[PDB]
Amino acid sequence: CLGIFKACNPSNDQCCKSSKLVCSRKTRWCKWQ
Amino acid sequence: CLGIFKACNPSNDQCCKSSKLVCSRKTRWCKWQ
Amino acid sequence: CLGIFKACNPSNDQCCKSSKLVCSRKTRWCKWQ
Amino acid sequence: CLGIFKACNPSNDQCCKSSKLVCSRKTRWCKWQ
Amino acid sequence: NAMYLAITNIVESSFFTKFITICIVLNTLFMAMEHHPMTEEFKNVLAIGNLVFTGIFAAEIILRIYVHRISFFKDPWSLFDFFVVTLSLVELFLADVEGLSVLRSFRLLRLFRAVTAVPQMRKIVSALISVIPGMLSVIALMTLFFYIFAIMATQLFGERFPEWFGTLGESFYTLFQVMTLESWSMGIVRPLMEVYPYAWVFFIPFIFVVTFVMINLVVAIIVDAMAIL
Amino acid sequence: NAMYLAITNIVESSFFTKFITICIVLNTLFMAMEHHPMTEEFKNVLAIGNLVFTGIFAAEIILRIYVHRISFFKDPWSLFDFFVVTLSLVELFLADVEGLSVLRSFRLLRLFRAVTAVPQMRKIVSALISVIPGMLSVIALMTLFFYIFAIMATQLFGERFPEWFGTLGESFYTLFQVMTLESWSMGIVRPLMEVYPYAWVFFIPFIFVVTFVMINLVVAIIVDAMAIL
Amino acid sequence: NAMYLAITNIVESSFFTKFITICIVLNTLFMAMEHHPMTEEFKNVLAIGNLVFTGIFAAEIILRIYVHRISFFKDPWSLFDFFVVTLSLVELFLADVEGLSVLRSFRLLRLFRAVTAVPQMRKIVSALISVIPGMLSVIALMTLFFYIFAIMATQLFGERFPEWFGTLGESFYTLFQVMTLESWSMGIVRPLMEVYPYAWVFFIPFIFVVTFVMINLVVAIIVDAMAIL
Amino acid sequence: NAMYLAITNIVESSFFTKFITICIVLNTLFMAMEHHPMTEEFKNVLAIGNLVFTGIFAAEIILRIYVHRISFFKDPWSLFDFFVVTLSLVELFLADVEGLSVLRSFRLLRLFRAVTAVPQMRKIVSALISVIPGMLSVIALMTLFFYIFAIMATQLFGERFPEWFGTLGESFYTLFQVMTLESWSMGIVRPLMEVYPYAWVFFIPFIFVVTFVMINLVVAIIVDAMAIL
Repeated sequence: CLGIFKACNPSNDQCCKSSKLVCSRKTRWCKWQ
Repeated sequence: CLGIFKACNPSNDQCCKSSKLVCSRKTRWCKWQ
Repeated sequence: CLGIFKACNPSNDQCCKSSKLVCSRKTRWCKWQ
Repeated sequence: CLGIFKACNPSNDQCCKSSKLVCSRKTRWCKWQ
Repeated sequence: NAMYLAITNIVESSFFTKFITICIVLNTLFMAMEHHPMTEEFKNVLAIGNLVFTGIFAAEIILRIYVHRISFFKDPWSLFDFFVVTLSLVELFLADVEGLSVLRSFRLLRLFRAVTAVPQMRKIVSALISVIPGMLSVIALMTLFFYIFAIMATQLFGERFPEWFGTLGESFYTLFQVMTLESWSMGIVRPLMEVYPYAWVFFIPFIFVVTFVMINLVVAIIVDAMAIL
Repeated sequence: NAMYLAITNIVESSFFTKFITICIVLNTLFMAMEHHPMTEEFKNVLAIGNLVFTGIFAAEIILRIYVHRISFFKDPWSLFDFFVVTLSLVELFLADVEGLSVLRSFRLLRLFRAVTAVPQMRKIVSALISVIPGMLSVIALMTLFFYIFAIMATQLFGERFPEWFGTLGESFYTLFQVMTLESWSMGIVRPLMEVYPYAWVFFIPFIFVVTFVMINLVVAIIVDAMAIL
Repeated sequence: NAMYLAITNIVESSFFTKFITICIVLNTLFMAMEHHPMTEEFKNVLAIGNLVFTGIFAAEIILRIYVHRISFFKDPWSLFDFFVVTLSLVELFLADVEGLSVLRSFRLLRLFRAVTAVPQMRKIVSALISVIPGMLSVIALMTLFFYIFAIMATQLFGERFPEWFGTLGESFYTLFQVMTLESWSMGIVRPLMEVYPYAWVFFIPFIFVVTFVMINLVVAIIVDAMAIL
Repeated sequence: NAMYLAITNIVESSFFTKFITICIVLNTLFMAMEHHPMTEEFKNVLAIGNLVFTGIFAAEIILRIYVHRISFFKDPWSLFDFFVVTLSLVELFLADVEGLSVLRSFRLLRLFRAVTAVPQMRKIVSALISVIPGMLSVIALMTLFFYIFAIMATQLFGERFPEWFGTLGESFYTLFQVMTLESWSMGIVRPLMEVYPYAWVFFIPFIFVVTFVMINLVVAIIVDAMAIL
């Protein structure tokens, strides 16, 4: 997986899906839900 | 014609139509319009 | 008939219908209407 | 073209179109837009 | 002047005058028998009851003028009573009175002349009678504000919809609607923003200035109770 | 009179009386467990909880009358408590009580008798208790205004639509709606202008006179705080 | 300086000045002849009447400046008159004046300078002129409240519907709508509860704080009449 | 303690502190660049601007705590600043902050600590700070009224429509809607009169009692200005 506090794009989100993380469109980073 | 101040029924109104009079349903008498 | 103040269920109400009684769904007892 | 401040009718407006002028219906004269 | 003053004493007898007010409140309850489920046969007795009630009032006023020539006529309260029962008689004279006849219902306000007997209501009625003229002045100024604003509005928004702003009568009514803060947004201004995107800058300062004026009315209503006490 | 005064002391014990108020607020939270997602099996324990809560209140009042014969009955607060728990018992007596049983929720207002302990609330409750009678008088006068105006309205506009003005009950409710400045324009008066073009001259002076009367109510609410201080 | 002071006396003659105000109120009634059932042939005489009315006003101001160089220009009332008739002349200079020309209708407010002659209106106008600055301050603070709240709102609810909260202009207008207690529930917040079930906790404290601030405005309007008397 | 007090003096320098407030108002204007027509490429510089703004605030607070251990922590204003910038950091810590980050917009209220410099605003802020506790008490009592009334309502009208009265949360919200006099008639009560013809006798006394309580709130807001002056 991709760690915590890692930059990304919502269009090509690649966060650690297992830990309920998604690259937000406003934040451009994986938020912990 | 039928005069002024004459009792009647709206269902069978017979006022002096020429002088714009009609037996009202609430009043039961020919009113001058 | 079934008397006054008698426990029951609205699903299988069996109150004294003659005296306008019905087992209410909130009360679970025959109310006098 | 037709000059500035010139009387006319909106029905047959003939203002200097190049300078964005049109005979208004309320004013009856070419307004500068 | 013998039977003159004798029957005049019977006029000024409180038994008679309060009997007239009982006839008044009974007439208003007679109009409270204006249901729709009244029957047509029972409607005729309602008609003759209105007939005899108005006859009692006409008899009352012909006695009050058989006493007084101009002395009651200086009093505007007597003029109010006479005026409304004569308008009831013009209803009894072939006229198109819609319901102005039961403007005589307002005669029940003479019971108001007994309801002042509560000690707060004395101050209340002195207060209302005291603040009548200043309120007339603020009605005048607020109507002036309405006048200039509605003229501006009916020149501005007359074209694309005249249902609200075509004339001056209906534009003036529309600004009374926007005065009382009811559907100016959803019913009125948002249709304007559908066409004219610069009319909120008209309407919002109008809301401020007339909210200002109405609160000023409330203040000049406030001042009386600290003026008296 | 030995156990009489002994258990009567236990009645007047603040542990017991405040325990009754804790039972009261716990009963209101028990009614705050009126969700829709409650289950039917858990609904029966809610029913027996209402049963035992009302039993506790009935036990409280039978002790309060086992002490007092008429002495509590002079006090209207005790009469209020007794009246509402007996109405709860008429709910417990086959009657069609809709929800009038949780009129005993109003017993929570005895906590109001503790909330006065904030020093502004002393002045507030003395103020409200002081302005009760004058407000009753202005309710009387405003209802008189409503009475004559609604009689005029239900004679005027009864025919073309009786949904708002057919009876006197629904015409009276309609003038309470036009009192509070809500959809008189879009919901009410603009349909009348579709038929009768001269009813705005009825409705607008009504708005002025009852806005006047309601602001007068606000003034006679104002006067108490300058009367006390 | 002979004819200078002579015709200047004729300027300061109340016959002339009140004649100008009669021309003003007649101009406003001329705009009250803005009906829709006016005819097109009669519209041209309305146009030349507006022409000659504005000519009379322009003649008035060119005489008032033929007397005064800067002395009238220190007075902001004269600056108001000059400014609005020059804006009428820019309407007479090919500009897209929508209806800003009949901003000269506001010249009718000089009649306001005669309506103060009622003895309550003296106190009223001194009161309004006294409470202008504090009201400007409370407009500033309430607009600050609107500013931060509307920024929060237009970040929050921008996505699912931008008709009410897309920009800051329309979100700011929407919070002015929710300020005045009109269709926040049925028109606005219940659509939000259809999507976001936790925006009532946004809107309800907003209603409390701005109802608080508006009532505070009413209080600082109240204080003047006890300050003067 | 040398550079301690030296850089601490630079902290208490008004150049620095007012510079922080300029950074605050510039941050709020940065959030006023929340348009929808912003571009996606320009959105990234907005993101790094929010990043560096929050960094400046975090730097400010780490210096304010490098000076003060508990001395600032006694002051609740410093606790407010620290709390909101740490909530901004929890937004910067993978949390589902909706828009609670721009709760730091409320830091702009420190400009409120400069706007008191108008001489009326001194009295205004002393007045608001004076009337906080009594208003908290009247919020408590009015919420108690809402509590018992909404419990009655959600027991009464839960069945035929639960959209307005199914739970206690939505029934409580519905009675807040009927509190503010908006579509209780057309939107709410007239659907009830379609089913239950005896709920107007529920709703009308509710309108009277909470109009009473809200006007009482206005009175206890009034009292401060006569208390001070």
